[PDB]
Amino acid sequence: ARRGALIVLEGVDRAGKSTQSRKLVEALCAAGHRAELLRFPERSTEIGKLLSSYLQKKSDVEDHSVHLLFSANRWEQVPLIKEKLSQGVTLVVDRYAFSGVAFTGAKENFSLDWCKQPDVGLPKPDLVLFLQLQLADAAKRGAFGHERYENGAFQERALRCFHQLMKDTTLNWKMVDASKSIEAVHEDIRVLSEDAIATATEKPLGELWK
Amino acid sequence: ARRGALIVLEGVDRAGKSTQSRKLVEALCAAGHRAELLRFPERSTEIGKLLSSYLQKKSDVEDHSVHLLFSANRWEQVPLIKEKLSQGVTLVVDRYAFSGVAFTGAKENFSLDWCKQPDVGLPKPDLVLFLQLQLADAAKRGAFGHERYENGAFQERALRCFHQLMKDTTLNWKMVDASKSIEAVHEDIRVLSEDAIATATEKPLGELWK
Ligand SMILES: Nc1ncnc2c1ncn2[C@@H]1O[C@H](COP(=O)(O)OP(=O)(O)NP(=O)(O)O)[C@@H](O)[C@H]1O
Ligand SMILES: Nc1ncnc2c1ncn2[C@@H]1O[C@H](COP(=O)(O)OP(=O)(O)NP(=O)(O)O)[C@@H](O)[C@H]1O
Ligand SMILES: Cc1cn([C@H]2C[C@H](O)[C@@H](COP(=O)(O)O)O2)c(=O)[nH]c1=O
Ligand SMILES: Cc1cn([C@H]2C[C@H](O)[C@@H](COP(=O)(O)O)O2)c(=O)[nH]c1=O
Ligand SMILES: [Mg+2]
Ligand SMILES: [Mg+2]
Ligand SMILES: [Mg+2]
Repeated sequence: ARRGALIVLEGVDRAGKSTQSRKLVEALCAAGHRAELLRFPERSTEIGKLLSSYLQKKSDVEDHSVHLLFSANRWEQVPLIKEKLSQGVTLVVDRYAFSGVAFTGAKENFSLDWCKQPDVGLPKPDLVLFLQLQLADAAKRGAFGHERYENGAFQERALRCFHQLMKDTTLNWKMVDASKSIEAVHEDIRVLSEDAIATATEKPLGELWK
Repeated sequence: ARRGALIVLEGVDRAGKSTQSRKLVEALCAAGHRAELLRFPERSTEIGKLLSSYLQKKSDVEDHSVHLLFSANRWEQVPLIKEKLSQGVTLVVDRYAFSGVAFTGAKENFSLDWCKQPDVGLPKPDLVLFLQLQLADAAKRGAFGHERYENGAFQERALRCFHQLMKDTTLNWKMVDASKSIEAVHEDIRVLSEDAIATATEKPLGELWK
């Protein structure tokens, strides 16, 4: 019985990850697929609540601890992810382990190797879309929030980390020109996604970074 | 200004870790040292509360997630640990990263390498005491609780993992014959501890597993 695809959307802030993740699930379902949306962090769980308070600057959390909470927040959803994929449901995920590594890896004294480890073994995405946008016109997309990491210097360091992760050819990375209209970007993403659902799925679900 | 020593007590269950950790701090303070007690998990924090509920079987937690919460529970205390040691306070710690690895490593499909990673970089103990006791007479020490992991089969697997970690000569492991009286075991531990406080401290605090 045909498994669903695990599709992740990544990108710096204001690239369009959440808008395109919502539109993608809508379109896939309208075209007869079974598809559902997930996002990380998943702020509804106990761990998710700690992460939400940290990101809102309502609480401070030691940098290594918070990194591990972001990873645990993904692991607590692994039984659900595997169940849905095995049932033939494609999952569209707004941020995943790559944001986990890029954001902590932007802090001083955090190696990419250490940042990756907690997430080693997670379900491996069949397609990782990276929504590219000059940090500049991304900045044309309204302005910064009061949330953690919402500043230019930090975003640039995270962006450097994302390009280090893209050197990883064990992963099906696809660059998306997120500077176009919402509808144009959506169509690029939708076509890539239909190909992965069909093809990428002929092989068993993989394990990330192993 | 002379730093304090980081002393950890490890062992299977009912070996005497908590009794000897309390007696050690008492004795050191009576002999003029500045020493304080710590334990892991530290159940008072938000993460600690999640761990306490899991161990009491009041809640179920995905195995990878709970492993990462145990590690984050140590990291959230690192600023305090470093501050106390730099102030000349010796810290006696009832369980540490070694229990973290041995307990998750006893579960199926968990490699010691993956289990170790989250804790790579923690403050490195200057002395790791391992309280040895036949799992048998340990069993003479009353009986099992209703808490998680409190069964013979699981304890044996954890014990095998502890012996794998002892092959690590980057660490100052000392075996303690925990089958003797509380006072006799205490005296062995106290003498080893005084030596580490004096000597082990001439070098800067190290980083675990790196
Ligand atoms: N292609 C686009 N052109 C112009 N504006 C866009 C485009 N895509 C999204 N936006 C707008 O830009 C803002 C950010 O979009 P959103 O999809 O929330 O980004 P995001 O990548 O999830 N940001 P964040 O979660 O903060 O990193 C919203 O007001 C969107 O309406
Ligand atoms: N040397 C000893 N001889 C006999 N009983 C002992 C000895 N040391 C401790 N005990 C008793 O054995 C029980 C377990 O001691 P305790 O110090 O709490 O062990 P622990 O190693 O912290 N156990 P756990 O935390 O469950 O792995 C207590 O009732 C102690 O009084
Ligand atoms: C998933 C994830 C996100 N992040 C960040 C990126 C964003 O600042 C934030 C999520 O913001 P959002 O929930 O408003 O989209 O958390 C991490 O630092 N680590 C992670 O593992
Ligand atoms: C510190 C630590 C303990 N443990 C276990 C060993 C014990 O079962 C338990 C602590 O029990 P206790 O708080 O009653 O001493 O948690 C882990 O599994 N991982 C860890 O990182
Ligand atoms: Mg978003
Ligand atoms: Mg104890
Ligand atoms: Mg490694």
